[PDB]
Amino acid sequence: MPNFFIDRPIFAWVIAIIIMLAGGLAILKLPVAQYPTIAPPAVTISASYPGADAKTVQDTVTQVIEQNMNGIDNLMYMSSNSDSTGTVQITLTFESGTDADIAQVQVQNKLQLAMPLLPQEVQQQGVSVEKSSSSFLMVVGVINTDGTMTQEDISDYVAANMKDAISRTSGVGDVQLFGSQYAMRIWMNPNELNKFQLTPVDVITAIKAQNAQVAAGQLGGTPPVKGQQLNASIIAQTRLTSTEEFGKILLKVNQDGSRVLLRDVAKIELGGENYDIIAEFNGQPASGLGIKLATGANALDTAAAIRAELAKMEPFFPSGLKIVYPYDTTPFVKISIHEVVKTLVEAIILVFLVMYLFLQNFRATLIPTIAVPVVLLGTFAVLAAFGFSINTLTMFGMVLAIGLLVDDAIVVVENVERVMAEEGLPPKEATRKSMGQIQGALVGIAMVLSAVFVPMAFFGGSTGAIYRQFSITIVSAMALSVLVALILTPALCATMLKPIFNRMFEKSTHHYTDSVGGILRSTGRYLVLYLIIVVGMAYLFVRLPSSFLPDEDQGVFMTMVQLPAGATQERTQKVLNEVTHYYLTKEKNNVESVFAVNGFGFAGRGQNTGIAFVSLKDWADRPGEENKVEAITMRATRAFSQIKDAMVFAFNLPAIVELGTATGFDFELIDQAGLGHEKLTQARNQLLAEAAKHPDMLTSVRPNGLEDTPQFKIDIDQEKAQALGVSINDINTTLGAAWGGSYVNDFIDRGRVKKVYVMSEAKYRMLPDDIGDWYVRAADGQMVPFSAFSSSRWEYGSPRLERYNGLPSMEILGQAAPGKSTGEAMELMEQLASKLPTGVGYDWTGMSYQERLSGNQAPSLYAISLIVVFLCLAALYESWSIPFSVMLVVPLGVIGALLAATFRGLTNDVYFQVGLLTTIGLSAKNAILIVEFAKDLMDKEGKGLIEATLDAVRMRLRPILMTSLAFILGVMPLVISTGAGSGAQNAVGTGVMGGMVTATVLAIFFVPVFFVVVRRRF
Amino acid sequence: TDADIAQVQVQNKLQLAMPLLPQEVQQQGVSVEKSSSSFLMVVGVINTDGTMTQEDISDYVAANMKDAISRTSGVGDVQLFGSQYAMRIWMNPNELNKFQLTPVDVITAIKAQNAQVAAGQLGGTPPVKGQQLNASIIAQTRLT
Amino acid sequence: EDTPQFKIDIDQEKAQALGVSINDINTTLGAAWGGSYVNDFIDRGRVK
Amino acid sequence: PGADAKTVQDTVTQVIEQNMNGIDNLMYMSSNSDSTGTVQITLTFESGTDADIAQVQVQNKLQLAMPLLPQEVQQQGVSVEKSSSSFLMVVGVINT
Amino acid sequence: EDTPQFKIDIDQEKAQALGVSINDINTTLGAAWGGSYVNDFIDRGRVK
Amino acid sequence: GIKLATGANALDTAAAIRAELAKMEPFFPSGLKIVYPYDTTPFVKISI
Amino acid sequence: ERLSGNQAPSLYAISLIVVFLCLAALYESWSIPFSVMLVVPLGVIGAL
Repeated sequence: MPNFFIDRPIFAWVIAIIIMLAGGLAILKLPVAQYPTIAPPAVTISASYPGADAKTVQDTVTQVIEQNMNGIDNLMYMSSNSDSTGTVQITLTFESGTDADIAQVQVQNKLQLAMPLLPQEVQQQGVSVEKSSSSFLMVVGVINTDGTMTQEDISDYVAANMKDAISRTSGVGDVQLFGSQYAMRIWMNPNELNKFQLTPVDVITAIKAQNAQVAAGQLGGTPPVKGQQLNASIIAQTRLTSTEEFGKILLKVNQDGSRVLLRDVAKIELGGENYDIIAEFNGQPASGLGIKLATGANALDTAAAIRAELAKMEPFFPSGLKIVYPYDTTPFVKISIHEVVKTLVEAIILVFLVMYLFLQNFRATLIPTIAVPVVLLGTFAVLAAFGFSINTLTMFGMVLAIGLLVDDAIVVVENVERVMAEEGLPPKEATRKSMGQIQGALVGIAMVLSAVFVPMAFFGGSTGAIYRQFSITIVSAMALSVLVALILTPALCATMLKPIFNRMFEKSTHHYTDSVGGILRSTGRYLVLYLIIVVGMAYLFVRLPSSFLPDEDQGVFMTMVQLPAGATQERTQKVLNEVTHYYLTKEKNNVESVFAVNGFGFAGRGQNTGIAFVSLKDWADRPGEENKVEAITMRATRAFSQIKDAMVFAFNLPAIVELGTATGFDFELIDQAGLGHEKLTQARNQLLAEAAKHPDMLTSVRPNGLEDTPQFKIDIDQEKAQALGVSINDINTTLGAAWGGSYVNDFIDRGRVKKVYVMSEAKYRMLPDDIGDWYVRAADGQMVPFSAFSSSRWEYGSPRLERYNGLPSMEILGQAAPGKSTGEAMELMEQLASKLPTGVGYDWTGMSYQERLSGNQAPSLYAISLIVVFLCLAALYESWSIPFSVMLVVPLGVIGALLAATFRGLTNDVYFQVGLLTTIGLSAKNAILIVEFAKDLMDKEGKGLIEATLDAVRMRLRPILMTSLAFILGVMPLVISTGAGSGAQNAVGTGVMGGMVTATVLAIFFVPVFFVVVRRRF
Repeated sequence: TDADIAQVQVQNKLQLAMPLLPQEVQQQGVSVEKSSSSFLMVVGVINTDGTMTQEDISDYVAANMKDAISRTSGVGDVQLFGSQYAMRIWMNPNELNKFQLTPVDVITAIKAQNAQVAAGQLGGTPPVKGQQLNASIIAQTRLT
Repeated sequence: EDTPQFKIDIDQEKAQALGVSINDINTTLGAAWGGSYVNDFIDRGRVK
Repeated sequence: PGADAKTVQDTVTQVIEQNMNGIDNLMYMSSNSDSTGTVQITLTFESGTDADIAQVQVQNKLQLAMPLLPQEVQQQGVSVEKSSSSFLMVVGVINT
Repeated sequence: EDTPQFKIDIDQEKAQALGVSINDINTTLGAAWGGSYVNDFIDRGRVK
Repeated sequence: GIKLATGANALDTAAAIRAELAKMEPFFPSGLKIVYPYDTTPFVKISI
Repeated sequence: ERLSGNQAPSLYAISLIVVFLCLAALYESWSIPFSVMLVVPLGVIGAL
């Protein structure tokens, strides 16, 4: 096939221009993102029943919805949480590859069918079904420095003048609000209700039948009467649109024309729909707007457009209102991708330099300089064929594949040069002879590398996509590389190559051949040495930490504050304020801003939690290892242990926000007999105590829930209520409206529909004794206090009740101890769970579910890959024994990478594994080429298995050294990288360099030995 | 025809007529499912001992077995050969007439005294300045 | 095939004269003879 | 029903229109609300877009706006469906 | 183009003083002018 | 009585159902047992 | 109509490039598909 192109170079140039144009077109139509879709599709039903506890929402909302979630296709599992704030979160996780839209629509259809069974308040609030995806493209905070506007005003302004236009920006899949827009709070005063002989139910009824919209009709409407000449629609009632307009609502007139209005017994104002969460930014009040990227969209773009829109909005803002960005990841991904492109360009330049250093012919060095970029461009086209994007994983896979691209070009060009330098042939004949020499070797190498890399794309689970990205971006690169070795390089070597330090290299080569001959004189020692190397490689591989992905200092981190049970919103403050003060006083030069959010947390949503999104300055302003995120979080968590009130921990965001800590499991106890909640807590405590007796394997085994807290139970005497003439419904409505609020109806503020909330004033619903201030009107206009027909006490109840697959459950988290694989800890956990009281089951969720379901498919995939590689090698050569001489070079390339990983303290993560595979592939390529040359010399020339091998290794030494020096020097910046995004590139570079050094320093002394010892064995 | 799209379209059309149905029909539950006509399989549950009658076995199957099997991928429909437990109030017309009561009164009393009531929280947001307590309030619970 | 059934005519005017209203008549005739799902309850932690 | 164009534009049109933001392959979107109370928020997509997938995308995006809509439309029901813009044929029926 | 419209406004205090509730006035106006849809019936076996 | 969804495979659905039954079996109250009076997929398996 | 008017020149350019490249590949020269690219205006002015 290359011989078809040597005499036909214009065709090769044309079909290379096609590849270049396709790559250029695809670069612009490839999306851009920090990461692909890793987590399996999940749909999160969210419901809100205001004022309820965990038990009420579980019994009336969670169970009803869960019992109607049947008939949905490809459902891995579901887990529901019911909080004491009245919120229900049911997350259904589906199979990987399941269409997210279809799953969401099926879930929402089942929810719509189950809606009539839900309480009226839940239906009024609404139940939202939405897909869960990447955390946030960008968090657009809005602050008011002047302090004139409170947080509610800022949130209302954001909801009015920002969400509508930001959503119109291209690439913005959805937007979220960090606050509650305006909503009219009628603040009931029990003293005036008792005075004016009123009750909250009367207020609710008056507001309902004082603000509604009514259909009216038309003048001259059809059917018309004969002679009609006008037709105008009539208007009857409009919703109130002013505070004093609600103030004038008539509640009662008494008997002497009292004319008591709404404002007499209550305060009418504009406030927030929800007061649970208050957000601040460096102390001053603030708001936010969470932004999510669309499914297909640029990350560098569609984030700069948002900044442009905010800049456009800036002049049209109230005085003192400005925009800040406490969280953004566009600069980080931009810098990482720029570093990757710079690394590729540097690799091309150093290949040019080394190839001129070895081959003094300048015109020969331009052949890869043209060939190498083209393949890269083609790779992008292949991505456009498979619908991939410009991910971090894809660019790092291309970085790893550049080493195979460069040596694939160098080998053929060096062979052409060596042919015309040794035989003095014209460039065309020399190129033809060289392409004849390595005609089938390139195809065999391509098949071997495909068999090595394709099976890694078939791993199942969340980790399957991560491996698939690299597998595709490397297999496509190799498939295009073999073509560009058979197409552009021969034509360039023919039409762009003239006909017709060295001394030290010649002296070393002659000395090298003597060393190889001396080694071949006695091959016994070099086989036991190889066995020792293999044993050491196995020992290092078995004893090595494992990880998912290297956590990187993305420029931000988080601080979590967890006040004890029963803490208030103001107790989280002056503790969340101390964190801000510490960050903006003791770390002024490293921390640019902090975004404190109160009452949000991570385990629950109560008032005793909070989180601060600490955003550091630019990496240019953070010199040294002490100003990095890792070295700052430890100092923060050391300085936060002095707080003896809350429990404050500072940590860094994971590389992937979805799944992390691959060494940890996600065990979950299930109650499969209706034992209850106390018995399930006892079983969980027993399991925790039993697991605390095995510190050698299980470490930090903790529950993922909230322990029981005191609650105020009011029991109403039905007989007393009947005797006193007060209805149970009236009492319940009064209590719920006073102490929990009641979303009554809607109104129109400024052309937007806001809610109208009715709730007691703050000072009258604080202490239990305040219940004595509330009276219920009996049938005969008589007020009875709550102290007459009811009693109250304190009892322990759960603040957050969770269920798994429709059964009560308790989530237990933990990690395997160092030196112990996670699968070795899951078996111990499920052995401990087998001695629990009867009726208590167990199950694995999340990452543990993926690990248990996938099983040990990696050894099977490796076995089938090895079988296919052996078959391809036995095809390329003819004898069944020759392929062993190639398959015995893998440990030589693995041992160096293992040494580098151990010395640098790295971890056996995805990047290290892919780099190990790359080194294995390149070493196998070198062995394939050497043994092919040796076999060809033995066959076509009839040499005696010793001079043939020596000649083959002598003529193969130069390309191997050239490619090793070009590729080691091309990844040195990755190894010595210490800037932004220098944990992923360091991890992917150190292992590759370590493997590649020892895959060529000593493999050149072993492949001839392997070939010789195999040949004189069968 | 694609089954998923057909089900989505027919359910979208059904949602229009859903509000027009009687409240009893809506609260019983209208179900739209894509499934075959013949039974793929039948899983019977029996008791070797005589300690549980037909109702007991049917209730156990409905409560602890039907829910999870109905969610198994590829299962389009599950028909229970029985019915789970429900609080059956067998009225007595003679006794109802003796005390001058009607079934409407019984229904009203059951609705009033078997409700799960949400009663807010102690120290709920927005709190008054200087608050040290925040606990939920338990008004009423469903009978068990 | 066609089957016998019990057609019971409620007289609206006679019901109004007697003082009863035809909402409790229908509610009684339905709840007594055909059952009436009232609300839910919690049996062994499950909604029934 | 009952509300004029101005009233129904802010309570229905202005509530549903902005939610239709992250929908794949959408060229444009035009809504109209008249004094009868009816509204029609059409969504013209890019040519070649799979129609029945865009329909479910619009449906699941609309269901995020139902809580914000007034109760009176809920009993009427919002109908989302693929629509043309011209009559294929008209079948008149007369009485000779 | 823009059309003239008829606006009817009700005095809530006056209506309550005179003994008529808003819940009656609204539905009376709607039924009289808008045309109220009460319920269904059977015409030749079809629900109308 | 379990009926498979349209377009689903019978054999893998039956296998999943049997796996779910095996998972449920340890928590059965003493006395209960599971029988299969209308299993049809064994015929398909035997024919293949 | 506006979209088609906007995208017509790019269509012409890409068609010309494809024809030029395929002719160069087939006829193994760059001057051969350059004496053909000059007769295109002669055939286009006729259509115009």
